[PDB]
Amino acid sequence: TEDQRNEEKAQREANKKIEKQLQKDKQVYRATHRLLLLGAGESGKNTIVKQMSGIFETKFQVDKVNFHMFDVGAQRDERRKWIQCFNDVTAIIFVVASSTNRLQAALKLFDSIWNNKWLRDTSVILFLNKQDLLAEKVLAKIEDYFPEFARYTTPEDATPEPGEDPRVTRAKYFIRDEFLRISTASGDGRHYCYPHFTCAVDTENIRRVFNDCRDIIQRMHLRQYELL
Amino acid sequence: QVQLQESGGGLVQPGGSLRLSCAASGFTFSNYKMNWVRQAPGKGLEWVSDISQSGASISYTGSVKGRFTISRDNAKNTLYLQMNSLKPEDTAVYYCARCPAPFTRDCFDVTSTTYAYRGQGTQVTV
Amino acid sequence: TASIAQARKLVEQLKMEANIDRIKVSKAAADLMAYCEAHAKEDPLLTPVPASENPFR
Amino acid sequence: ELDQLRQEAEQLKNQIRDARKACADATLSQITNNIDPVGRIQMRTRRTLRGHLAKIYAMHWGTDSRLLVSASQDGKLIIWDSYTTNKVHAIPLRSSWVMTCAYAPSGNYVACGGLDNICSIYNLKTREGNVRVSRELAGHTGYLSCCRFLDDNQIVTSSGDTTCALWDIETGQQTTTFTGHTGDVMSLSLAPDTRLFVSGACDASAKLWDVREGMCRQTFTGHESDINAICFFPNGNAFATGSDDATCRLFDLRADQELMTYSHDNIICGITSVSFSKSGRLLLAGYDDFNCNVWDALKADRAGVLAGHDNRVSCLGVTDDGMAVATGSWDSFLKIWN
Amino acid sequence: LAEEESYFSTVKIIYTVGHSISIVALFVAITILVALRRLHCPRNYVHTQLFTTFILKAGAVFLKDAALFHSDDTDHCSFSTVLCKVSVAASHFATMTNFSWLLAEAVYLNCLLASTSPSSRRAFWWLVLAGWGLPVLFTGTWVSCKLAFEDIACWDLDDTSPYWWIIKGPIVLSVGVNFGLFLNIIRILVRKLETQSQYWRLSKSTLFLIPLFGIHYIIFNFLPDNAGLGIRLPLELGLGSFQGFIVAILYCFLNQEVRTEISRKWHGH
Amino acid sequence: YADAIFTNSYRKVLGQLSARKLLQDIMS
Ligand SMILES: CC(C)CCC[C@@H](C)[C@H]1CC[C@H]2[C@@H]3CC=C4C[C@@H](O)CC[C@]4(C)[C@H]3CC[C@]12C
Ligand SMILES: CCCCCCCCCCCCCCCC(=O)O
Ligand SMILES: CCCCCCCCCCCCCCCC(=O)O
Repeated sequence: TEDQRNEEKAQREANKKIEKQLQKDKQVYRATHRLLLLGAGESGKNTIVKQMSGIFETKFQVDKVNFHMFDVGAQRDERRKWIQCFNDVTAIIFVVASSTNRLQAALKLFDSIWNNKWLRDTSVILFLNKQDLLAEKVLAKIEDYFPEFARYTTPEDATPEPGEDPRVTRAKYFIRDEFLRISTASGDGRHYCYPHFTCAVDTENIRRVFNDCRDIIQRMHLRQYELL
Repeated sequence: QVQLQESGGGLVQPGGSLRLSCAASGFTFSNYKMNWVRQAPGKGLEWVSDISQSGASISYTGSVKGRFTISRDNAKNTLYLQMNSLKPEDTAVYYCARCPAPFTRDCFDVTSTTYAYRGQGTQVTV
Repeated sequence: TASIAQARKLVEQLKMEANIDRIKVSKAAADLMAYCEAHAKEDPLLTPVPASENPFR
Repeated sequence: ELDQLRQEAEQLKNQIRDARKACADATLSQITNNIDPVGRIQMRTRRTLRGHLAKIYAMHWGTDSRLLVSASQDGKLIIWDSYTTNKVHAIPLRSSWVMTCAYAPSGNYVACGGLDNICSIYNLKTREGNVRVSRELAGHTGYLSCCRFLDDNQIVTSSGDTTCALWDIETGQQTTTFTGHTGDVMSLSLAPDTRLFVSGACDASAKLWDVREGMCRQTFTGHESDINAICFFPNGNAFATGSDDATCRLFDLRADQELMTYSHDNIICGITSVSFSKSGRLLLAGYDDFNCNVWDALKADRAGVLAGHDNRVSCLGVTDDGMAVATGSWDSFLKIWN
Repeated sequence: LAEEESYFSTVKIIYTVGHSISIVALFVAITILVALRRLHCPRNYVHTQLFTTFILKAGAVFLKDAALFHSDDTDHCSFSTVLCKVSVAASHFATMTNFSWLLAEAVYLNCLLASTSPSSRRAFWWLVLAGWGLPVLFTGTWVSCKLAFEDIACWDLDDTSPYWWIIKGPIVLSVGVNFGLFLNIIRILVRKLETQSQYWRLSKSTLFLIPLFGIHYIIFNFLPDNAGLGIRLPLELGLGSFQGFIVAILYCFLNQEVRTEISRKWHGH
Repeated sequence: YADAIFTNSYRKVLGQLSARKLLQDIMS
């Protein structure tokens, strides 16, 4: 026959062109970092964005490396179904505004994301936001909620900003240790947490995201070799 | 069908005590983590406490730790909240909520609007 | 409260149902079984076909 | 005056429950008791379609039982020839997060959607020879979860905004909206006559909708958790649902209640997808534990297992003439069993 | 002299046993790593090529001591054969491939950690080309400078000041830089562990890197080819004969990402 | 890289022994 052979070989050439284009797309896909920028209501993540529809995309480069950040908009308050689409990103950036009780809601959401069975291999870059806003927090409200803040001594280990009153230091390290108490009770070694203190105006947020993405990739490589 | 029915009402004088209860129906009560959620007048829904399947793990919010006690009766399919030393900022409608799925650690059920496996509430006035 | 509109819709819907004519469960079970038995031969997964007329081998 | 209507709804639902219990006379496990079992079903992986970069979220067979479309989270739709394993098309999408894909019953169009709240229609014939977007159906407020063609001009979409909608493709407007659910609508299934469709949501309930009128005929409860999958019985008088509480159910339509439960003790993972065989005798179900189970849809006993995926089984489809089953997974492979 | 010839015979039979066990274990390991379709990493390729270099080393030394040490029908003072020359060249080439691929193991892991994004894969193909081309190049230029200058006694003499470094220099440099790469990896690894525990993990990782990189060559790597033979010959020939066996165990038969899949396809039936 | 060293030492002792045996047997 002739027409059967012509149809089969035309199919084969079309398949070869498609697989060539897929080989070309695979390199662009493997050389990009996908980030999920997640947040709460009070927590202003738009300040994290201005330094970098159902979903918004933001592409930016750091030292020739490509990052691809996604922020969900126009999605309802129920995240248990669509959060599963984000189990293979390199990191979830969790913006939380330290200051209804919004911090306990942030802690419960971080617990839910940490202990999910599909997000137990995804790392979380935690941004404890608005540390300068805690400076004008002088009246004595972080004591109404969290009554274990009275008998809390600031960690002498960590060093604060030069010229900061001890109230903000103790408060922010107390909240950081709340999130770390959640993220340490796992005892896994399969996904890791990176707590940072940020503000509305900064410059090192992109560099922090880059350094933590490097650390995440290095730990993944070291686990593929079973050195970690 | 999944349905939750709470019971317990005001008004109690400051310093008093009342015991909320919830009768579960339509699901295997023993496989789910249960929570208590409340809505103060003019505010959103906020999480109060939660208990695990067996009853070992227990967790409270900040401003109730020490006063409230949560407990469940797996045989009778019932959840209890023992509220002691009540303050006028405890005035709120209290809902019993269920974890969305069984045998899980996480839960996504403080949704301030239209969460399906939550009771219809019972008013508490201090 | 304007929140009672959804309760109005819910009760109107629950009243529009219960007007349905339901057959007995035995009859529906028998109908499902009769359908499954009138089409048993044309199911290439319940009774596999010889590898001569299988397009996937 | 709210408790008024709450109590009236309580009495109405109790009356409906009593009527349901009155119509029950004998269980399906009592009428299919003397029938003979199906034995042991043994399927083998015939093809393995490779080429997707990210996890596969959905697939859909064509009506010729040869071609199938497949959606991946890398931003690609790939149309496969299942007999030869060759790729026919490879469509790059504007948004990477796609949660549904559909294949038109005429073979002329493909639809997809996801977290961008849009259903995009792709002309496949396009005599110019270039697969391009022919329509963009905007108007949903949450993510697109499922979509199915009725004609080359109408499509039904479910959404994470708790509503379904019927669209007019060439005009671009939604001609009907189906509002009864209180949770995310996760799946939908058209009846063989396409005058009805059933849809399951995250409120643990399924609903039967009249397409041309636009109302909810019946409502089906019985599951304890979120309904992830829903499929019609081949004759259009029953439908099966798959839930996060690790069970399936049969839900006769004219009896207006549930007939049978497909559960098993060491199965404690959720069902992601369900489908019937051509005769309706077998019920296939994809699970979170990386496996598929072949259920005897009349005896509620397990007949076989489709093992061979290394990650979550996300989609599952039995072909139109009943000659093969296709499963996709989060490991980015499609397999065809027989 | 009977005493030392018997001693050399004993160490000969012990490293023949070692290389035989290595051969069988490495054949099993390569079959496992190539047959299973899911295990086609660019790292398992490096492991497989290391395994094949071990097998080449074992085979080359087997045929070398089978072509040089027969039953005594040889005067052995003036003993020459073309088979001698090709066999000695084959053993030299096989050992150089083994050393180059230990170094390639080290360079690949360092490349993985020293990069920013998972890109590029230029590293892997540069590596696979160099690791097989540099041994070929150096052994070929050695054979050329032997044919051109010195053709004596089955090509065994090492006292010749030149023409021996063509092979002994790449090996010494490879071991020297492999030690530095090992130190860099252990630094990177200790900065990831931040006290009673986390020392056992560090020591387990160090003792796992010891065979994969051949760090046990750093002791005698810089010595004048004498005065260690009392202790270096059993260490690098007796215990170093099991190195392929130990590497195959540590990186094929352990390593859950293969045990789970072989248990899966065994429990499927 | 002690395998070449082993080969050299063993071939040298073998040649020594061979010369010893040869000369002592051809003279004795
Ligand atoms: C004495 C001579 C024959 C020894 C030379 C053996 C060489 C040529 C053979 C043996 C092992 C083979 C390699 C085995 C594994 C791989 C990895 C694969 O992804 C590309 C091919 C590649 C790289 C092969 C190339 C050819 C190869 C390197
Ligand atoms: C005894 C012979 C030793 C031969 C050395 C073989 C291993 C050399 C490997 C060097 C390859 C360097 C590749 C650079 C990687 C990159 O950045 O792309
Ligand atoms: C004897 C040869 C020595 C060669 C040593 C090479 C040292 C290269 C250092 C590369 C640093 C790797 C990146 C580490 C990043 C980090 O740990 O945060």
